[PDB]
Amino acid sequence: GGINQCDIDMRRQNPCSVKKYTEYGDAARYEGR
Amino acid sequence: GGINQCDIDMRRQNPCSVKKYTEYGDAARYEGR
Amino acid sequence: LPPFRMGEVGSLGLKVKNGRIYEEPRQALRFPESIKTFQLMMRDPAVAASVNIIKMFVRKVNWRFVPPKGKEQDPKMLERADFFNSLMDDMEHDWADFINSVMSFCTYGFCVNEKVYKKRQGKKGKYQSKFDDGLIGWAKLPIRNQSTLDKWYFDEDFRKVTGVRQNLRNVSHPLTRKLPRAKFMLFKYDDEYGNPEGRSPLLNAYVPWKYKVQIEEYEAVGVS
Amino acid sequence: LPPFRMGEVGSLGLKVKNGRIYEEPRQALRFPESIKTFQLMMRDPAVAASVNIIKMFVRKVNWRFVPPKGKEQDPKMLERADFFNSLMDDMEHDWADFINSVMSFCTYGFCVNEKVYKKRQGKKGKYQSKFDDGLIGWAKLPIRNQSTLDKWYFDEDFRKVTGVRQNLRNVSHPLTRKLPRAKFMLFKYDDEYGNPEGRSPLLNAYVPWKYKVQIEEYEAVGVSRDLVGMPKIGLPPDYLDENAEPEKKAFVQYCKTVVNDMIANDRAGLIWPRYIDPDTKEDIFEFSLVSRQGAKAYDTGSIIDRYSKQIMMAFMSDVLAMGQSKYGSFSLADSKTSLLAMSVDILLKQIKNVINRDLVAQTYALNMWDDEEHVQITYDDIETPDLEAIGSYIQKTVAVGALEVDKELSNKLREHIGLPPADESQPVSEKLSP
Amino acid sequence: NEKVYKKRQGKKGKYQSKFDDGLIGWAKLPIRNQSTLDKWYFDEDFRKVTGVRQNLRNVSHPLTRKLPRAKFMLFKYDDEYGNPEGRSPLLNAYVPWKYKVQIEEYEAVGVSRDLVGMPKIGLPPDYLDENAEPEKKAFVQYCKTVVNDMIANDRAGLIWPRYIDPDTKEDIFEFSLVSRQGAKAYDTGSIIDRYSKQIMMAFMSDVLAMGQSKYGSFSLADSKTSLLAMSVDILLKQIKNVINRDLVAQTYALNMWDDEEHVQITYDDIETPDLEAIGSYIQKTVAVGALEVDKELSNKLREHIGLPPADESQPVSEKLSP
Amino acid sequence: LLKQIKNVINRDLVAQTYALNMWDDEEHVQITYDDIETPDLEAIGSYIQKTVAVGALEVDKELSNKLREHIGLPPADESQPVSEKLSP
Amino acid sequence: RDLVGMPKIGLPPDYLDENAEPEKKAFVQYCKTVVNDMIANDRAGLIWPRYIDPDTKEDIFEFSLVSRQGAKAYDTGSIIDRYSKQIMMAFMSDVLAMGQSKYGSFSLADSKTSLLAMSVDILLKQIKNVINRDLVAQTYALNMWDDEEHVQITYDDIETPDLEAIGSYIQKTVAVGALEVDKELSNKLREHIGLPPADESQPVSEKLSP
Repeated sequence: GGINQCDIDMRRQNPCSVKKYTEYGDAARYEGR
Repeated sequence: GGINQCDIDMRRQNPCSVKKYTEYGDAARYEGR
Repeated sequence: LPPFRMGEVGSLGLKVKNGRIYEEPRQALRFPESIKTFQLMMRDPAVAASVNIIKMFVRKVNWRFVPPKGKEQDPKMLERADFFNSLMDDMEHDWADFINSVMSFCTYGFCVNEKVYKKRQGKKGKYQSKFDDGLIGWAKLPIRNQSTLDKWYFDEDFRKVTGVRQNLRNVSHPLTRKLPRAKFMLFKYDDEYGNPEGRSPLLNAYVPWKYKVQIEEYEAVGVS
Repeated sequence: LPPFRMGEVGSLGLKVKNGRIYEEPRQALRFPESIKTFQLMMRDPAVAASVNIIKMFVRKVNWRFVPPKGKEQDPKMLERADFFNSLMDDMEHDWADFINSVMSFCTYGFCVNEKVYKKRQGKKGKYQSKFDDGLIGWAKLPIRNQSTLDKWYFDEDFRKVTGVRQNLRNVSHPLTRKLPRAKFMLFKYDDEYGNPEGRSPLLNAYVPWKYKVQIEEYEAVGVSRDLVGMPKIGLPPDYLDENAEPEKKAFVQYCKTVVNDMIANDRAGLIWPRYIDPDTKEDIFEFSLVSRQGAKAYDTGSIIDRYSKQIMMAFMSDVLAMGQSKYGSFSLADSKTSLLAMSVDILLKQIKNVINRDLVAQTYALNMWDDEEHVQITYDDIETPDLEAIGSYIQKTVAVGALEVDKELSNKLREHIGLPPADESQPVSEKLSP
Repeated sequence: NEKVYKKRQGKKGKYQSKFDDGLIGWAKLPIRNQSTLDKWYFDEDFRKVTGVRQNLRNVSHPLTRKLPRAKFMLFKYDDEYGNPEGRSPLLNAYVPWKYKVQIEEYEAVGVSRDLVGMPKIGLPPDYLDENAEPEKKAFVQYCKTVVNDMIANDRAGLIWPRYIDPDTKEDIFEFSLVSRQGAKAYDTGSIIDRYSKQIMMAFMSDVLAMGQSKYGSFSLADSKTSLLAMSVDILLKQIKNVINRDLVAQTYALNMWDDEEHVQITYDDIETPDLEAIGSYIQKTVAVGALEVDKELSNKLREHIGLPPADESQPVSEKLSP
Repeated sequence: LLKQIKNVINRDLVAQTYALNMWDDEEHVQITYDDIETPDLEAIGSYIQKTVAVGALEVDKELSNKLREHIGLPPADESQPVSEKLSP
Repeated sequence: RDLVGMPKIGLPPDYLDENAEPEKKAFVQYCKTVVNDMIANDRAGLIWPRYIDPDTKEDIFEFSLVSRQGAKAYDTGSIIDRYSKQIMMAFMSDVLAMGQSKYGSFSLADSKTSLLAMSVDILLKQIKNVINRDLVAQTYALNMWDDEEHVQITYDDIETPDLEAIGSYIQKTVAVGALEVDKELSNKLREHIGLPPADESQPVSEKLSP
């Protein structure tokens, strides 16, 4: 789980997935979200 | 349990279900409820 | 290099785009979404108390008009001070209420108050007063809500603000009005880089609040 | 070796490359990436508070123009001081706003303000004013954003800065303009080696912040994903089939409802089937809460606290967490000053020197004046000193006649309680004295 | 720092000035970067330094220049054995820093890779095949979704198949969180704190962590001075001596002056001393007449409150005295 | 914050009011505020006593006015003194 | 080298062969990638094959973190601290760790001097004696001088003494007339505040005295 960025970003497109308050890279995203 | 947003919202429509004091997303809904 | 010349050569360098400031990169803290995010932050007891203490401190103070330094005892300046002092209490609303409305910029980082004038003809006009000397005084200083201000106007090459537009479509239903810069005052909490919207103090506490509320929710669910 | 000769022989030795300074080796802290990295660091409450306290201290002070030393009572110098004082309040924007914009160099390490002049012809010009004497004054001192400054120009062999270029392609859409060095002031937080961009104070706290935010994120994710104690249901495989009999489907639906809606309550209870296989001696059904064996190997709270304290130590701003102790003072005229105030004094002196050397001198030249001296701008104290100590000291040293009392001494002593120098015509009178 | 001179001809020259007396003054004192200084020149048998060479090949692109010793000043933090490069104070803290950064990195990596408590799924090998039946593929996809999206929530729960093999008595499926037995053998926090304190001790700058105690003072004229101030005094004296001996003397020679003496540059105090103690001392020693009061004493006493020496024409007058 | 409000008011409202009334006085009356809380009284009293007992501070009517402000009294009254008939 | 908690993978021996089938090679490559790139994350999870041999009742695959039984027999922190304190005691320089206590002073003219200052006094006296006995005497000989005496080089104090105690002592012993006030006494008392000996022509005058 969560070892391939190219897979994480693909799984992020699912609309029926529960939102998480924080994700791994949140601390370094300049744009946020 | 509680892994799919569409499932959560679908099951929220049941009238005969006991009511929890707080749910997962209460801290981010601008409209409360 | 060009020779030295009097007059401006560059520009502020603001990131205005189609009349909307884009200084803040996070989408959650720009104009459309900041009206709701700030109201979400004020629900936390810590942020609310921190803002309310500051607001209380400002409202505790009294205001007064005094002659300019160097001419303290001049009777003319005393009469001017008396006139301007009387102007404060002749408004449609109390001065304390005006100062109260000004402190809304402790949350949104800025405030806009329109200026309205009247003639001191006693009572033979749209706006009444206690004086009949016929001079020009202040009728009121109403606030314009921050959630309605939509677009900012600049000069040819973005050196100064020339006006603002207020959109009144969602406020209980012309629907849009434009105010020149000379028609209102602008208060700013922090005005580095000349940003018209200033900088709200809530930006510093955005991350701790985001973590705290989330962890509190997790703890409550676990207890349940 | 060559013989001694007057005039320069070497060079600063700066690492400029194609107009961009390359002093900092880390790519994350050079020009293009530093605009974003510094904005990322300001989001941390500790760094933000440390910067904001310093910014607040500087803005608390008042400014004034005074005659140069040695000619204090000369009427000509008094008139010059009055003219320069009036210049401060005649700008398009308030002086306090100008000082506010200057403090942006507490983050990027430098600031650039362009100089604009006007004629004091009252109102018959592009820029208006309250005076009609026709002299030359200041119209405004606008700031030029640091994120737009792109290239620095030097002389033939990199001995001084001759100009700068501002790029305005991304700022809401000529797109590029050039400013000579004589056309603007340059403030620097720290100017060792003569680097035009100075040195931001955030560089000292780069590593502690990088560790702290990362560990905080790890702790938050761990709290989110801690799953000890959740219910678990085990059923025979044939109950989960799609063609199963209606009874099994109803059983599975009821199990789903239970999983979704079970909470701690005064009516909490379970009635569950129980059957132990004769040949395996293990229940085929089960209801239990998932358990965990080990414990986290590290205490994140202590690490985060340590890194926060390390960050606070970089700026010498521990007062934020320890409160205002009685052994430290914010007054520069009191013999208990803290390091924060001592450093704010350095910043204030830097600003004063830059203003005096860059703005007043050029204003004298434009007006075509030669007075052999220039009026200097000076600032005031951040906070008044302690009164008990000063009072006792004055009393002790004046009771024995070892200190000469002077009118200037009275003026200074009145300043500590916010009173004007003196009034020599309105004495407290006998009629109100018991 | 290189020395550059100019003529004070007002503005009719390469370097301008405010004076037109025609004397010789200082144009500037530029710094020469330490990273560019390459070679040091000595006399025949290494008794003194006669010059230095500056290499400018890597500094943004003659590329090399030579400066005689008479053309620049040299400041040294510590000059035992007459080493031209002195001795940096960072040498004392080299080892504690080397240990501290390394241990901090180890602790951070350990925190990152601590994996106790993560979910784990065990399935029969035939479920992971590529040719498996559609039902098994759907089961595996759902397991992947669960692994990706499971979080602690008010609806957290599991419905999982359960089958115990008759001949092995072990469940073929499983769902559990990975566990760990031992604990880390070392406490990194204590080690890091110890090394930080060791670093702070090298510079005698413990005031950063312990605050400003009332028993120490930053004033050099007060009898409570701390070691940090005492050492800063040494540095200031070094700077003063170098300036006086190197710059003023050469300026006298260039102007062709011989006065039998040279004006000396002197500095002031870092912080004013304590006022209560000085006041009490003066009062006690002057009440008995054992100390001679002098105008210089008054001037010095006024300096402690930031006042000029004296004013002998503007006395506080009777009309404002009750 | 208070200084910001004061500057905005002075620079934006008073100046325009002068223009509308068609006045030119070479100067404008300024609006100023007061203190949030009165200062400590013991320290100020001791300081005044020590610095006035030795004659190093010039006592002035303005000083009396300011000292009365700290206890919420008006500046002065020069016709109603406490009288002998009520003094032991 | 503390290695507690690192992941470990156990596979049948035939998976690690060089001629193994492509499926086993892909499995091993994926295991290597997992070992290299696994970190604590909000998406951390594992799907692993599970098969228990019928005749051994032990899983043929496994995934676990290495564990350790015992604990280190010695506490190195205490030993290091003890030896650091021992080092600091050799030079009598405990002030570095304990700060400047109010009961000790760095002044040699004050009756609270610490051992560090007392020893620095010995070093200063050694330097003074060597200079006086070795350099001045030879300089006299080279210049061909005989004065029956030699000027001596002397040093000053490290830090000025406490002022309150000296002031009180002088006041008490002079109020009763038991101490003879002398010009040298005034000169010495002025030295403690960094003033020159005396000035007998510039007195503070009446015009500036209230």
